[PDB]
Amino acid sequence: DFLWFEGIAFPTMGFRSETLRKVRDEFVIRDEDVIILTYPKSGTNWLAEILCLMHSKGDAKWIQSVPIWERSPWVESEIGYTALSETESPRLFSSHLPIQLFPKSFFSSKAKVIYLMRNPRDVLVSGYFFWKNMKFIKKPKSWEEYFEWFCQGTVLYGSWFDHIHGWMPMREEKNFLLLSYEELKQDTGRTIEKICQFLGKTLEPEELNLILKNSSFQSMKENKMSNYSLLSVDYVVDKAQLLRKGVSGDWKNHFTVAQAEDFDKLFQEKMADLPRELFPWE
Amino acid sequence: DFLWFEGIAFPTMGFRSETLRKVRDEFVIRDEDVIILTYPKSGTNWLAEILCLMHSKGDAKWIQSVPIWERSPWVESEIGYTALSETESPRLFSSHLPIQLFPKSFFSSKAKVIYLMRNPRDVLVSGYFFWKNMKFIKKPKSWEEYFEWFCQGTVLYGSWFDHIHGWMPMREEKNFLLLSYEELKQDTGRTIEKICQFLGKTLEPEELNLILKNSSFQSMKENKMSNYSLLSVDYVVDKAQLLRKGVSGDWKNHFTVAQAEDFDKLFQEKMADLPRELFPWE
Ligand SMILES: C[C@H](CCC(=O)O)[C@H]1CC[C@H]2[C@@H]3CC[C@@H]4C[C@H](O)CC[C@]4(C)[C@H]3CC[C@]12C
Ligand SMILES: C[C@H](CCC(=O)O)[C@H]1CC[C@H]2[C@@H]3CC[C@@H]4C[C@H](O)CC[C@]4(C)[C@H]3CC[C@]12C
Ligand SMILES: Nc1ncnc2c1ncn2[C@@H]1O[C@H](COP(=O)(O)O)[C@@H](OP(=O)(O)O)[C@H]1O
Ligand SMILES: Nc1ncnc2c1ncn2[C@@H]1O[C@H](COP(=O)(O)O)[C@@H](OP(=O)(O)O)[C@H]1O
Repeated sequence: DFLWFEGIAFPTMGFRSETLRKVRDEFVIRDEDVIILTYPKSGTNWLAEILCLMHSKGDAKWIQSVPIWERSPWVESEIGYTALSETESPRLFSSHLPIQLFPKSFFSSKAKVIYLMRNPRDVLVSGYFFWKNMKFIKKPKSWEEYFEWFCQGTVLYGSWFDHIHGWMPMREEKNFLLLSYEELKQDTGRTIEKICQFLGKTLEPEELNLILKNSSFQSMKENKMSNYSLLSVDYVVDKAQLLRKGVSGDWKNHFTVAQAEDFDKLFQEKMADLPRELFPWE
Repeated sequence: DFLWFEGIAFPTMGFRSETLRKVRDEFVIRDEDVIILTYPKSGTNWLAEILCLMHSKGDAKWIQSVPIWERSPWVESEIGYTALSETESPRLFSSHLPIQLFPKSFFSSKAKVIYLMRNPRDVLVSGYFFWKNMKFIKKPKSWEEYFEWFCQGTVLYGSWFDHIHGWMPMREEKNFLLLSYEELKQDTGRTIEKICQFLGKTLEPEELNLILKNSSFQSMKENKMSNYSLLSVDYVVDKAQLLRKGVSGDWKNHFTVAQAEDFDKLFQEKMADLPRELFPWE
């Protein structure tokens, strides 16, 4: 099962309805906050690690000594809700909340949000493999069942189409940056430069080079704090697996031509009201 | 007994020649640092508390839960030197170092330093009473003996006249703010606003009012974290007394007329090569 709150499914561990209500209604957003906004499995941790490394000008001291989920906690989670109000600025944190569930306090604030979007065919695949070792998530019978869950929106954090619809209006706001996992992957340095300019920071060539080096798929895979290897056995069976493949386009190795034709039609029906140029793929 | 390093006396506890060398030669200043530079008793802890409060926008949560010397460590102290390497940006910290002893690394950085200057007659008095409860400082036989030490510069951190001379040439640098205790005391709100503009920050009226409220002499005297009441008894007899009187002009209550005339003569002979408009007394 899931924890159901306002029509959206949430994990059965680490979340409470009472907290999620305070998150929306009471949680105080500071103008100095930097917030990562993802639909789950769109590169959230990648971007957190880039962000932590921009902040230290490439120096890996803190990403190797602090668990990634303390460095950029989930505001909607109990532990993150609680930790953040005790944390001095500048706070970095994450959320997979749809706009209507996001702390109301943000909309009168100057806080900076980075929304990362990803091809949902890739998010679908990424999630499909990830949820398997998680002890507390409802597992699909099959690739085909998960595919149908994903398309219907009856998955952790609701529909991708909905998530995206509801955040996209913000793209015209000065304190909203819209990125894609695709562009981040294609030109990581250019993207990091884009993030600096938005955040009003500069980096010297040497510092950028070291953030490229230290946020690589392999650095992260090898970093105990970042690879999810520290999760309790209360949460997970065997290990990880956050860092699976780390590319765009893996959906083609898993969708059948018939699945692909159906998603195309579904995607085309649901995203008709938004500009096609918004979506890098494909 | 003092620890003597480069012709400058340092406390018998908490300091090492070897560390002090690395402070000058090896300690790395980040462009995100905010540093308070004072000759001891110019108002270091009051500046520290204000800055902490500017950072939290008036919210006293962290000043009441973290010791002031941990919120703003002495870079030259052993504990400070070490703790700061491990601290994430933005770092706030304090120094009483004359320029020639200060991290060389600062001089190629954009780190912002706030120099706080105070009437040395008032500094003399503040130190005179302060040192009495401290177990590890060489104490004077009399008001007169201490007066003589201070004038000669044979006190912790050396001459006030030298300290001041060393740092003044910086007053023209973009990343240097020169303040006095006198102006901070006379118009606190306006001084805080001057620091904001320096540090590139804005505050809402309500936030300023809370910083004014919470950085008051009485708030600080009442705050267990800020008033030295936590100092280990392996450091002090009785308690405190950091929060003594909290005004300028108290030196008149202690200097005999003969001392005032001698000090005037000396101050006039030493500060002649500097513009008098630079010292807002008196
Ligand atoms: C709040 C919990 C403790 C954190 C702490 O101790 O500080 C953490 C530990 C493991 C986390 C889950 C990991 C997998 C999933 C990731 C996906 O992007 C979002 C959902 C997902 C199910 C997480 C939710 C938050 C969990 C349960
Ligand atoms: C390094 C020590 C521990 C700090 C920690 O545990 O983080 C602290 C505790 C008490 C401090 C002294 C207080 C009195 C003096 C004040 C003056 O403005 C500067 C010198 C002075 C002698 C200090 C030096 C640093 C000391 C010894
Ligand atoms: N350094 C990195 N470079 C590229 N992709 C990364 C990465 N670190 C994590 N990812 C990818 O981000 C996805 C997980 O996203 P999230 O952070 O939202 O949970 C996984 O995708 P795949 O399963 O497609 O490999 C993961 O491999
Ligand atoms: N909020 C405040 N307002 C004014 N003065 C303060 C203050 N907090 C501390 N001080 C004063 O600053 C001096 C100590 O400075 P430092 O922190 O540099 O050692 C003491 O001066 P007096 O001895 O004149 O009372 C102390 O009273």
